[PDB]
Amino acid sequence: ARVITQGVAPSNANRSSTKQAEWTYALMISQSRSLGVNCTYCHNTRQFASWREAPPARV
Amino acid sequence: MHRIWLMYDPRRVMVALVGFLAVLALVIHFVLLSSQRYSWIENGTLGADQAPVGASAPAAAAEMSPLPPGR
Amino acid sequence: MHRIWLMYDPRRVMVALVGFLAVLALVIHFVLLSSQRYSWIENGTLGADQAPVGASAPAA
Amino acid sequence: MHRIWLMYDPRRVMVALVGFLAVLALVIHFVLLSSQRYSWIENGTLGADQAPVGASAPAA
Amino acid sequence: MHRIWLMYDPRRVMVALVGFLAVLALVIHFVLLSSQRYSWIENGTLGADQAPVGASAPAA
Amino acid sequence: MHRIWLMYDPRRVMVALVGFLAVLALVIHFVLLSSQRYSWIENGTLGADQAPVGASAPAA
Amino acid sequence: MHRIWLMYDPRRVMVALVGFLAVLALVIHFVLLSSQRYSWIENGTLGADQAPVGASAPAA
Amino acid sequence: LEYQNLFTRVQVRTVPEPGIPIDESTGTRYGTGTFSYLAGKFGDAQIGPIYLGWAGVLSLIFGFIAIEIIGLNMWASVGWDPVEFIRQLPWLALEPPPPQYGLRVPPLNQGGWYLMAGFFLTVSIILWWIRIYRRARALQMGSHLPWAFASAIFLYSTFFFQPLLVGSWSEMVPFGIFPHLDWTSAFSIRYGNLYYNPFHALSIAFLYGSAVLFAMHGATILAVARMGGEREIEQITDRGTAAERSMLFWRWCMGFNATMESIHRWAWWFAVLTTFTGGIGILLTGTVVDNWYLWGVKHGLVAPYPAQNQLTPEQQDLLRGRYQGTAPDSFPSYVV
Amino acid sequence: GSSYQQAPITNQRRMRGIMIQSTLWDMDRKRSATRQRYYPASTPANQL
Amino acid sequence: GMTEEEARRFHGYMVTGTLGYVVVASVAHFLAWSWRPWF
Amino acid sequence: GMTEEEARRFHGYMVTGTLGYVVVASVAHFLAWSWRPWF
Amino acid sequence: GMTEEEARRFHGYMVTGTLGYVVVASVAHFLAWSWRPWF
Amino acid sequence: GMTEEEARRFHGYMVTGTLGYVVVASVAHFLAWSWRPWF
Amino acid sequence: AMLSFEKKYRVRGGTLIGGDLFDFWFGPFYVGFFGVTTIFFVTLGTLLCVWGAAMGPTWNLWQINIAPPDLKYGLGLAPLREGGLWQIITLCALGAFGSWALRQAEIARKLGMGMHIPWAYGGAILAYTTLVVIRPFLLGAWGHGFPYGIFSHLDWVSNVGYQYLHFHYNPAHMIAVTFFFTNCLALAMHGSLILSVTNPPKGTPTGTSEQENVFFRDLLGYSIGAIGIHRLGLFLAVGAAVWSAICIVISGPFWTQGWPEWWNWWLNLPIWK
Amino acid sequence: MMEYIDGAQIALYAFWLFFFGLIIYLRREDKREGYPLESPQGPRDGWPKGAPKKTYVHRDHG
Amino acid sequence: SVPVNDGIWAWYGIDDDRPMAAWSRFHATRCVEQLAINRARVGAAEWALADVQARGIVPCIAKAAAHLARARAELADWEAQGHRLEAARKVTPGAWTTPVI
Ligand SMILES: CCCCCCCCCCCCCC(=O)OC[C@H](COP(=O)(O)OCC(O)COP(=O)(O)OC[C@@H](COC(=O)CCCCCCCCCCCCC)OC(=O)CCCCCCCCCCCCC)OC(=O)CCCCCCCCCCCCC
Ligand SMILES: CCCCCCCCCCCCCC(=O)OC[C@H](COP(=O)(O)OCC(O)COP(=O)(O)OC[C@@H](COC(=O)CCCCCCCCCCCCC)OC(=O)CCCCCCCCCCCCC)OC(=O)CCCCCCCCCCCCC
Ligand code: BCL
Ligand SMILES: CC[C@H]1c2cc3[nH]c4c(c3C)C(=O)[C@H](C(=O)OC)c4c3nc(cc4[nH]c(cc(n2)[C@@H]1C)c(C(C)=O)c4C)[C@@H](C)[C@@H]3CCC(=O)OC/C=C(\C)CCC[C@H](C)CCC[C@H](C)CCCC(C)C
Ligand SMILES: *[C@H]1O[C@H](CO)[C@@H](O[C@@H]2O[C@@H](C)[C@H](O)[C@@H](O)[C@H]2O)[C@H](O)[C@@H]1O[C@H]1O[C@H](C(=O)O)[C@@H](O[C@H]2O[C@H](CO)[C@@H](O)[C@H](O)[C@H]2NC(C)=O)[C@H](OC(C)=O)[C@H]1OC(C)=O
Ligand SMILES: COC(C)(C)C/C=C/C(C)=C/C=C/C(C=O)=C/C=C/C(C)=C/C=C/C=C(C)/C=C/C=C(\C)CC/C=C(C)/C=C/C=C(\C)C(=O)O
Ligand SMILES: COC(C)(C)C/C=C/C(C)=C/C=C/C(C=O)=C/C=C/C(C)=C/C=C/C=C(C)/C=C/C=C(\C)CC/C=C(C)/C=C/C=C(\C)C(=O)O
Ligand SMILES: COC(C)(C)C/C=C/C(C)=C/C=C/C(C=O)=C/C=C/C(C)=C/C=C/C=C(C)/C=C/C=C(\C)CC/C=C(C)/C=C/C=C(\C)C(=O)O
Ligand SMILES: COC(C)(C)C/C=C/C(C)=C/C=C/C(C)=C/C=C/C(C)=C/C=C\C=C(C)\C=C\C=C(C)\C=C\C=C(C)\C=C\CC(C)(C)OC
Ligand SMILES: CCCCCCCCCCCCO[C@@H]1O[C@H](CO)[C@@H](O[C@H]2O[C@H](CO)[C@@H](O)[C@H](O)[C@H]2O)[C@H](O)[C@H]1O
Ligand SMILES: CCCCCCCCCCCCO[C@@H]1O[C@H](CO)[C@@H](O[C@H]2O[C@H](CO)[C@@H](O)[C@H](O)[C@H]2O)[C@H](O)[C@H]1O
Ligand SMILES: CCCCCCCCCCCCO[C@@H]1O[C@H](CO)[C@@H](O[C@H]2O[C@H](CO)[C@@H](O)[C@H](O)[C@H]2O)[C@H](O)[C@H]1O
Ligand SMILES: [Fe+3]
Repeated sequence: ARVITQGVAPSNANRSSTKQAEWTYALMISQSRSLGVNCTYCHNTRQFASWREAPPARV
Repeated sequence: MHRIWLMYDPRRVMVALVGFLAVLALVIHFVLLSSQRYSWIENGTLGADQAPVGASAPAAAAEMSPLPPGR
Repeated sequence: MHRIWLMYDPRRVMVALVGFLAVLALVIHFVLLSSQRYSWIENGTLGADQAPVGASAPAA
Repeated sequence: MHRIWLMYDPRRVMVALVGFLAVLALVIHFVLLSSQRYSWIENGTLGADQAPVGASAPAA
Repeated sequence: MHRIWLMYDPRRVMVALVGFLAVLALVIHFVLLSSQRYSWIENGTLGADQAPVGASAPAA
Repeated sequence: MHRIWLMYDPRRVMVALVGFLAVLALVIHFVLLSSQRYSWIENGTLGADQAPVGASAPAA
Repeated sequence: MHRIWLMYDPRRVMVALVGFLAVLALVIHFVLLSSQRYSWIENGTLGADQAPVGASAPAA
Repeated sequence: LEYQNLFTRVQVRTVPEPGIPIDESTGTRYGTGTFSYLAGKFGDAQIGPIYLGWAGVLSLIFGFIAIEIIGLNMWASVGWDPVEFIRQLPWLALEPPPPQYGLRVPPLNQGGWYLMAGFFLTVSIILWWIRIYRRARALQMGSHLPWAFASAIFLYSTFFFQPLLVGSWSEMVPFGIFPHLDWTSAFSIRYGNLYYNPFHALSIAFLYGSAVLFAMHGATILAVARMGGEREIEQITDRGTAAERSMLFWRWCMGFNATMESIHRWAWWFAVLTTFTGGIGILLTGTVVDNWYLWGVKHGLVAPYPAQNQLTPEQQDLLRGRYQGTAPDSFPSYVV
Repeated sequence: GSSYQQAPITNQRRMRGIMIQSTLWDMDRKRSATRQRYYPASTPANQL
Repeated sequence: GMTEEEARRFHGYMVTGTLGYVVVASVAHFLAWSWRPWF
Repeated sequence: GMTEEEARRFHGYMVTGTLGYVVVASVAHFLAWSWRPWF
Repeated sequence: GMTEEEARRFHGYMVTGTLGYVVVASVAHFLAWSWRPWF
Repeated sequence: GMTEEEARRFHGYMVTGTLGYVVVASVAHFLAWSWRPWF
Repeated sequence: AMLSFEKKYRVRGGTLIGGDLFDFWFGPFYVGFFGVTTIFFVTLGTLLCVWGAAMGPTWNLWQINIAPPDLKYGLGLAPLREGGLWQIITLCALGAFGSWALRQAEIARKLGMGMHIPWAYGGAILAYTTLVVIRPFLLGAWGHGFPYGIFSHLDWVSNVGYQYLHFHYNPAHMIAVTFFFTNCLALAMHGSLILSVTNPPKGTPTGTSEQENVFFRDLLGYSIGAIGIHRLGLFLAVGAAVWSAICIVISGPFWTQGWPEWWNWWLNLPIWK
Repeated sequence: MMEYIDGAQIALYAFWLFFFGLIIYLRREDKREGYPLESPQGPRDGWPKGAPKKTYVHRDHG
Repeated sequence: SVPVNDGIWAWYGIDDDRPMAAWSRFHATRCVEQLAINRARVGAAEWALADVQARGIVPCIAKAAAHLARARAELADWEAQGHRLEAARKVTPGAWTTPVI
């Protein structure tokens, strides 16, 4: 489900579409509602990709 | 029938007509170019017996993928 | 019955009429082209015996 | 009865009528076209006994 | 009772009346069309015993 | 009593009243229609013993 | 035929024509350059027997 | 209680309504002036005749067909049901092509109508620009308005060029009320939080500054409208006490002032720079920078917070996922 | 995927918007609106 | 606006036009009911 | 605007124009019917 | 405005150009049809 | 505005310009066809 | 220094508080009592911001971050190094902004102007007060305020939005956005029109209100007129801030679910339920 | 191969140089009225020095 | 539309300009106010006509005469109300001691 690049510049490693980010966003709304929580329960939304900035519940 | 040009200014009708005809022409070419059977830029060299038929299904291709590789 | 043109300015009526017919013609062609049975640009060469029908396969 | 046309300008009424009937007629056709039973572009060639019917009694 | 038409312009009343009846009629038809029991375009051919009924008390 | 129709314009108060009753009646019907007990378009044919009742007090 | 220039000012029509031809030419080049068969900046040196061709009917 | 100039109690009407003054060729004024009492209570009353010319007429034909294609695809997507067309309207979309097509022409249902609607809309917008430009010249006015409108068109065009530069039409904005907001949010997700794009931050500063300025300037002119301050052209050519007092208010408040003319230059640039800096920020996204937060870490924008979690080395290998791939095109049985 | 198999037409969504399953369909459960989400069955006439 | 004679004249067309249209709609419903009855 | 004998002249063209259009559309339908009937 | 003489002159060119254009389009369809028929 | 003889002089260049453009486009199309035919 | 016409305007009077005591200028600036309180709060607040930077991890301008307290402190003052400093700076901010609006009222009264500018600024103060006073009070802890830091407050905006899953679906936010966008369009048209009549192409005479009116009427179909466009610009710019205040105060205190599921009422209208 | 310098940063300083140029231009335009300033030490111009006062050609008659 | 003088309150049926033959204190108050205004409005309209006749500008004289005639017609409408209220004031016991007109 990952779509975010782990570097500053664009690269062959990630060619995700904005449509694929829409699909992950759909999936994540489903998970949030399934628990009765919002995105900040598992993310710091300044970086959805980040694990260090996110609570342990993301693991 | 020529009295239609008294009722409408031909200088205005000619602009509306050229507009209508250009949009219609462009619509039909873009419609055909998006079809399987008539996408002549890619498949125009095919004979009439081997151009696609019946490709009317709405999801002929996958909706979700990465972009094509950067090379 | 031509006295309807005394009641309405034909110069406005013909613009309204032509405008209406063009949009109606466009809508109907788009509805048909969106259908399975009458998507004629892909399936126009099919005979009527093999054109799509909006029913499921028999014996359920 | 005709004195109703002294109360209202028939040029305004007859336009309002044509507008109403045109939109109403379109609505009805599209309400039918989007049903299962009257989706006549896909299924109009089905016989009346073959045409769909909505679900009925609730239990086995 | 006709004195009411001295108190009000009858052409204003007829416009307000006819518009009220039109909207009210449409609202009722769309309410019914959205219901299960009276979805008559899909299920109008069902007999009165076959037509849907909303859920009862459990009475278990 | 009747001198109130000197203090207020009859022609005007009647419109205000008739508009108020129209709004009140429609609100009450729509409140009932969205209940369970009185969703009469779906369940109106149920007998009074058989119609829904809101959940009771009994609890552990 | 020349009287068209009495009806339309050629200092307008010339500019409109040049603009139309510019955008049309740019569109057609862009459509071709985006295609597989005619992406000539990358594949222009391929011979005609080597250039891409779009699919076929899958007629066995 | 003091008269606030927010509402006009007494309008006046002229039996004739003003017409267009000059240059009637290649195009003509449609209609004739009429008065609106409500518009005449907000502002000036004449709902006017209107000008199109060749460019305006063609702009409407192209733009009508674009909107017609958008609406008919929306209506087809709920199966032509006219009740669902209204009920679901803000969720409906005409959607870009699938990503694996890149820049190739896609199938008609799968984004081929999208590109066609986008083409006619773009041509329509350019013809409307030509209309505005020609009309400014014909009224013997400066071209300040068409260059202001060109800045908006610049931002709009980046929603074509950035998808072109990343190489796929699938990255374009869907035509739809909520869908284009879904795209807007997902674009910031894909590219790693657009708040750290510095041209996005600049565009916001100019968007806010445009609201600051029109609030300040709108309030300033109403505060001196009791002295004819709203007759701004007269105040520019023949400075009255209304212009002097509005200059002194801002000088005494914040230590510097504009003039009655040059305040309109501040206004013009703040509006124009909103969409111009915005467009640059889009064009850099996915082409030069692919994760703006990491660009912000590199350049020192990102405030440090204490860690909320720490990964062990084997979790750093376990908790990496996969980049998202293709949807499954089969319905597996698990019977064996 | 190495190649694409097209789904049965009754499994193909009419709505191409990516998020509509979360933003609408998880709260909308009107029967007629539900039925419209997928293309209906479609068969060559000589196979009826 | 109109005279009483003009209203009288127009009303004859309007009533006849309306009832004519309703007659054509009646045949359309006859054809539709024969093809696929709704009750 | 329109004169009586100006309106009557215009009406003649409108009738033959309408009829000519309806004829072409009728041929268009019967041709489409022969190709792929909808009932 | 136009004179009727001027309108008649314009109508001659307009009808001729329209029918000429339709004839050219008729040939373009003959070529398209013989390349790849659509029915 | 142009006079009729001023217009008829302009028309001669316009036709020649159009013919020249179409000729260049024809040679371009024939080069393109010989390089990579589209039918 | 003074503008060439300024001196005759520099009279006494028009103050709300203090009378002649502070009724004087300092360079271009009018002082007044609310000038004195402005400088006090500005200075105290700014130096406490510098103190916040000093005890934080960096002097990098973009990264300085003076954060509110933990939610556990509720409506009390927290320890100063644990968010109590943010609370003291917030009081200075409220004092500085209020003093600024009242000083604007004194200036306007001295010039015989209407009170439009102070009240227009009140729209912005309302939004700030909503963000740091009203919404945190309704939620029961000052820690719901945003942090003072050029980019850390954007992290707060991001996270508050995603507390409601898809903040674009907030209906008051859609209105607020529409006002902000419509304001910027209207500002570009008003600026362009005045400049284009006052700065026509070389050798053209100066334009007129009639030309401006004609052109505008071809843009929108109707004449707004001179006072009308300034009413519109004020309505749009201040309405944007008021609807912003509404959109954030309903998020949390009144609506707690995701914003997309608020739209369920539209799907269930009885005509099409 | 420059690690720190990247196109987004280069663009941003390009903008800053334009923007500070623009503020100067606008502050020159803002001084076409009311300047030079009166002062007990004689005239003052501020900075930048203002553009000169415009004279406006009126519509010749109408 | 709302009438000018009762405005928003006309939505609630307060409408004191309407022709009233019974005695009513509210209509009497209104009529005394509107008589004074309309007498002054006639006085202004005939001053305006005299001024424009002195200037001799015929189309302005024509309009000023039309305006004066209209102003007189409105004053007569209020004087009719004043008299019919005067008739009622004499007989309805609770009514004012001061005349209405
Ligand atoms: C990269 C993204 C691009 C993406 C593509 C983006 C393209 C955007 C282009 C926008 C251009 C706007 C320019 C403009 O508005 O000028 C004002 C003028 C209206 O004013 P006017 O007063 O009414 O004009 C008539 C006349 O009075 C003007 O006289 P003036 O004295 O002012 O001079 C203006 C002329 C100068 O004259 C000429 O250039 C003509 C000379 C003809 C010589 C012929 C040769 C004979 C001698 C042989 C030797 C000759 C030796 C030379 O110039 C102009 O200002 C217009 C210049 C042409 C504009 C072309 C626009 C297309 C540009 C494409 C660029 C592609 C990219 C490179 O209007 C126009 O020019 C119209 C522009 C053309 C629009 C055509 C309509 C588009 C339809 C598209 C349909 C496409 C699908 C079929
Ligand atoms: C984010 C995107 C959108 C961001 C959007 C930001 C927009 C900001 C626009 C406004 C900025 C300019 C403000 C202004 O003009 O104030 C008047 C003052 C003095 O000139 P004057 O008014 O014509 O003449 C009066 C003076 O000569 C004699 O007056 P008096 O004898 O009565 O009073 C004593 C003197 C002492 O002088 C000073 O104290 C001046 C100190 C100015 C420091 C602040 C500069 C800010 C520059 C920001 C632009 C940029 C700098 C990099 O005069 C005064 O007391 C005047 C007090 C004026 C107080 C103005 C405070 C403005 C603070 C704005 C802070 C903005 C922060 C963003 O002007 C100046 O001192 C020079 C300003 C020159 C324009 C800035 C151009 C910068 C270009 C890049 C550097 C160029 C290097 C050569
Ligand atoms: C989760 C969402 C993301 C986000 C994602 C984006 C994206 C993605 C974009 C922006 C962009 C912008 N964002 Mg941001 N944005 C977020 C948070 C914010 C916040 C905030 C308080 O949090 C604010 C104030 C802003 C503010 C802004 C603006 C400054 C800027 C748009 C300028 C403009 O005028 O656009 C409005 C103006 C236009 C769109 C121009 C249109 C002009 C054309 C010509 C009009 C055509 C009309 C046509 C004729 C008719 C159409 C008919 C119909 C088709 C039927 N964003 C977060 C971080 N933002 C844009 C930008 O520039 O980014 C750098 C952009 O593309
Ligand atoms: C500086 C930045 C800001 C800005 C500026 C700006 N926008 C502008 C302008 C300016 C200065 C204009 O001059 C221009 C304008 O016209 O303003 C009124 C415009 C404009 N800004 C627009 C919108 C807009 N601006 C936006 C934003 C902004 N614009 C920025 C905030 C947004 C946002 C925030 O998303 C939008 C949606 C438009 C209203 C307008 C450009 C109009 C245009 O190009 O229209 C083209 C035509 C059509 C789309 C077709 C309409 C068809 C109709 C359905 C009628 C059909 C009739 C008939 C059936 C056909 C014809 C038949 C013939 C025979 C006659
Ligand atoms: C049906 O087929 C599709 C297409 O393969 C499967 O989806 C794949 O897996 C998803 C992770 C991904 O989203 C999608 O892009 C695609 O890669 C889908 O899950 C179904 O899978 C079953 O059928 C597969 C098939 O393609 O036939 C089959 O795959 C295996 O067999 C084929 C044919 O022999 C061979 O080409 C494949 O390499 C092989 N794949 C693997 C990973 O072994 C699946 O079998 C297995 C073990 O995966 C089927 O899956 C199941 C559980 O039955
Ligand atoms: C969800 O529910 C859903 C599914 C929606 C279902 C529910 C549907 C509902 C609620 C339907 C309601 C329908 C309805 C009312 O409400 C329907 C009412 C319909 C009516 C009244 C139709 C009237 C038609 C009249 C016509 C066509 C007139 C033609 C006139 C002609 C031709 C002559 C013109 C004049 C001439 C020539 C003379 C000029 C002479 C002159 C000038 C002279 O001589 O001078
Ligand atoms: C998917 O399917 C859905 C959509 C769901 C299904 C539903 C569909 C629905 C509801 C359809 C409704 C259709 C409809 C309803 O009425 C359709 C009505 C159609 C009509 C009336 C067409 C009329 C056409 C008339 C024409 C073309 C006339 C041409 C005239 C010409 C050329 C001559 C012009 C004049 C001249 C030359 C004289 C000048 C002389 C002068 C000036 C002189 O002499 O002075
Ligand atoms: C989606 O579909 C896709 C994929 C896009 C496919 C479909 C594409 C389609 C539908 C294409 C349509 C193409 C088309 C349709 O009409 C194309 C029509 C093209 C035309 C008409 C071209 C005409 C060119 C004419 C030119 C260049 C003239 C030049 C003239 C010159 C140089 C002389 C100037 C005058 C002089 C020097 C004299 C001055 C004297 C004076 C002043 C004096 O003497 O006074
Ligand atoms: C019967 O008539 C009906 C009832 C259908 C009429 C009603 C219609 C309705 C209801 C329409 C509703 C429309 C709505 C709600 C539209 C919403 C639109 C929104 C909100 C759009 C927002 C953003 C869209 C953007 C930014 C799109 C940008 C697209 C661009 C720039 C596309 C450019 C494409 C180009 C230049 C294509 C070129 C063609 C190729 C590439 C092939 O060749 C050069
Ligand atoms: C497709 C739907 C619409 C179809 C409408 C047509 C329906 C077919 C029946 C038409 C029958 C016409 O029948 C009759 O015609 C005459 C023609 O003068 C009309 O007569 C009317 O006009 C004449 C002459 O202008 C007047 O003198 C007369 O007083 C007036 O009634 C009648 O009012 C109408 O009743
Ligand atoms: C001519 C533009 C259209 C070309 C279309 C393709 C070729 C087909 C037409 C071949 C004949 C040339 O076209 C023919 O030109 C003559 C004049 O020369 C036009 O004649 C027209 O104008 C002349 C005056 O110039 C009038 O007297 C005449 O009544 C009128 O019809 C004809 O209407 C047209 O039919
Ligand atoms: C898909 C298309 C989307 C298009 C969206 C269009 C949305 C348009 C919504 C318009 C809503 C107007 O709603 C109106 O807003 C203004 C904003 O000032 C509110 O007004 C409010 O602010 C003003 C200041 O401006 C105060 O003086 C006033 O006391 C206060 O109530 C009104 O009380 C409210 O009635
Ligand atoms: Fe202004």
